[PDB]
Amino acid sequence: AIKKYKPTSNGRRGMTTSDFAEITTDKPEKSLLAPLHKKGGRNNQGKLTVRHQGGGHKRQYRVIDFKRDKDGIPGRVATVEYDPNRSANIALINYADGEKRYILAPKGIQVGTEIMSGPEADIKVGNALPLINIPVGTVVHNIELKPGKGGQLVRSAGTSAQVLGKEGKYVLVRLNSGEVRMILSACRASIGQVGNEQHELINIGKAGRSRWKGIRPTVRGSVMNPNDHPHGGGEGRAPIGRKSPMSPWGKPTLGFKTRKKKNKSDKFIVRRRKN
Amino acid sequence: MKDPRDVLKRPVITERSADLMTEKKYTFEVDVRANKTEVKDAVESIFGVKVDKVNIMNYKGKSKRVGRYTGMTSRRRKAIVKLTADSKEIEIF
Amino acid sequence: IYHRITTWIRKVFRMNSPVNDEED
Amino acid sequence: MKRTFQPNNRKRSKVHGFRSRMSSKNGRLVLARRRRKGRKVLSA
RNA sequence: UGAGUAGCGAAAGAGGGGUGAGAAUCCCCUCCACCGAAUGCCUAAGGUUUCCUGAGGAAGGCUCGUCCGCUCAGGGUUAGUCGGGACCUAAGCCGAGGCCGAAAGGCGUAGGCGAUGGACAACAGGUUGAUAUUCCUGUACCACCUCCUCACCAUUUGAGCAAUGGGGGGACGCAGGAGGAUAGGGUAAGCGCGGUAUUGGAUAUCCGCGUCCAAGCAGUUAGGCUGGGAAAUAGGCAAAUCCGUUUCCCAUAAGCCUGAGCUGUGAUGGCGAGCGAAAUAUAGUAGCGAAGUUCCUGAUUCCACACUGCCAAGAAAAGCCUCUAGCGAGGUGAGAGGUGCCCGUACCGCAAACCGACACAGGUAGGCGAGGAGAGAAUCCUAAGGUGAUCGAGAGAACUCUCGUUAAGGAACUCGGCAAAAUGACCCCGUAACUUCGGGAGAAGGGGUGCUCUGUUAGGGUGCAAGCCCGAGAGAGCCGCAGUGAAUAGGCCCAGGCGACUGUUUAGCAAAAACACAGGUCUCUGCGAAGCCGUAAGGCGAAGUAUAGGGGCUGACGCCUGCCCGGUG
Repeated sequence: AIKKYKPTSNGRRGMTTSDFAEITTDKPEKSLLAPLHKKGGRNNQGKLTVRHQGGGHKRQYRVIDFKRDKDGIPGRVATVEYDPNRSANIALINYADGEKRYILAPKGIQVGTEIMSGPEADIKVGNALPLINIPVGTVVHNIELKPGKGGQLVRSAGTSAQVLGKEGKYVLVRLNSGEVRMILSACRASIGQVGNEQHELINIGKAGRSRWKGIRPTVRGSVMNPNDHPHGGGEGRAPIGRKSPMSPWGKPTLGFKTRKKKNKSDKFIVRRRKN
Repeated sequence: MKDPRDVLKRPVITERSADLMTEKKYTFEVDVRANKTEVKDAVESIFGVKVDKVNIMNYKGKSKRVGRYTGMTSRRRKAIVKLTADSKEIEIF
Repeated sequence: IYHRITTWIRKVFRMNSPVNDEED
Repeated sequence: MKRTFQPNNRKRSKVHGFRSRMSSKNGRLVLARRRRKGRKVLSA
């Protein structure tokens, strides 16, 4: 849910926050906590490769085995916890081994529900089983690109994916925004789209909340001096007279493909740019 | 080397030190690299007196210009050994 | 008593506002 | 008002120390220029 | 030369004596003045003796000078417990082999370095011309070691030590609100003082003082454990009677861990108002020494990020608590005996001992920071503690500056109500257009607050009472021009352009109609990324994953955002 704030002040006029209803416990387990030094977007050389990063609130990583390498062992969802690091909520799950591992949380999961990581596991949400056993068209999340590497795909909240069908090599998958790839059939994946779909609807409502993110402000390019930016110079709000809108780096950004025309992944691209 | 006897330099003759003579303690200059543990073995050998609580102090040198030519004083390091009760002094003698 | 004495002088600088206006 | 000279011995030592120059060949060149001229006080 | 002209560096001094060739400026005494949420102290940074005593004084003192942070002679910082190192770790850095690079070198494991953090045992008075949670007089505490003294045990059926290993714990955000107690202030009691000649007080008079720690011991404010016992264990690289997990038993508290600060012990000790010698090298100490209670008031401190709430969910490791692996022939449990090192300790640190060429109206963490009024670290006046802030004398011109005043008028001044004036303190009455319904709104516009009595009020705080306090409401009265009388604590009503706002910007001419922001939109990016920093390796993005990131454009919100792909991409 979304709790709208009354406009007691100018920053209250638009700001909104998620219900946090999924959250159960105020604190993370100590055993899986990890440090997160903030690079600030700087290179190891010390130069800032990425613009407007850092200055945000301190964060502490929770260990999360997306790989789910263990199998045949039933688990249980004890608690759910907020994750500063990403839009997706974290749900702690207690294994029958007594092992504990934070895991990505699809919506509609209930506390105490059983979850098997094995191939023989049921389709029921929260389970993760290999693509060969997956029925066509079922929603899937946290898909790995290769086995044992972890599921880079579909980690953010509210994202989803669907299977168009499968061969022995490779299983088809609908990636978000309609793109398709022949992901390896042996590769593991987890059924059920990620929760916290309401995160997109959240409104920041003030400059101050952005500082906590912390999203540093970005100067408009025309305002910038001509030496610093291609669109700079002029006598007040200079027209984008220069041919082809441009990044401060020389490559054009509006409609210009940044793809390498030759790539190993090009064979896997059955479909591209549905818009 | 090493020997206790060479550790000492000269006694510190000051009005502040003469008052300490009734305190059963006697100041002596000591090598800068010497430790308190070494000084305790020196009095027990040279004087033969039992040793209690030894204190040691270092001093940065003061400037002592001679005409155009300024020059830092050498860094003295006196030590204060509080001798045990009932023990004859060998100082001045 | 040696009574040695030494004197030191330095040029320094500088300002240049220069506060000059016109003709324009 | 605040001025450029705000002394800190740890900074003067870490930055302008003899080993700060020993750390790199260029600093060794600085020491070499320091010694060829016969300076009484090398480094800082 | 300008010149004996500018300046003499914010902001109280006066007198008496003393020293001396020389005294406004030095010293002492008596008044007076200024700071006192400091111009007070304590300690970093940094300075590196500038501290102290005895002398000198030509130069350095915006002036003389017997005086100096000056110039000369000696003298002065004392630590197992304070800070740091013989403990740890963060950012970051170095970095065996190694990954790369014409060379030089770059990158980065293992490992190490590195506090601004975590761990850690000593507190009260005294002492010098100084340095004192270091020296001293008391009481202590931690760690380690047995020529020792007792007590308990066990000889691989093994008394115990128990890891570089596994867990536990350490271990952490912001805001707010009750509570307990205390560092501190004041009242009644108590003890030492003085009867004051300026009218009047042995009197509800006056002045001054009103106590004391770490600890070894007992319990208490109260919080936290969510429960403890038994059995079973695909796990926590091997193992585990440890943890985690599972299943039952008992759950309204037996039990588990931590507490500020209190009562007696620490103390038949010393602080203490005041007396104040011999005299010594006549400073002024030695030395003597009373009461030492009670109530009110109490935090910004502590219990403690304990509790509640919230989002932006908020370090790392060791010291510790346990577990086994593993070591074993003498060990444990308490007393005595000893050991405990290396550096920093002076002074200046709101400043004449530093940043500033100066003995410069500026700049410099943090920790203590009182009283009367007051909401208050506002303001004014005063304690504790300092400061007489180092060129002056006297005339009382213009003129310049800092201010106070102003007859009749008012913004007729001026580019412009610039500057100045006025309003402003609490309680009460009352309050419009407009609006996103929050605002606007201290709207505007008015009234009352000084003193006395009925009134140790009505009502509350604490207390057995006694008492101390917080205190309206009113009535009657008294006065003055005056009444938050001093001092500081908004001037408003409108009408339009631009910009949502807070915020940011040219330090040192321009702070804004500029920038930014949330939002809106386009485009690109499928992870070995698009974009990058780099010859590369590596790394950022990212311990991310199209509801996520990069770039362009537009700027909250409301109504909207039309047509054109010929040309240029």
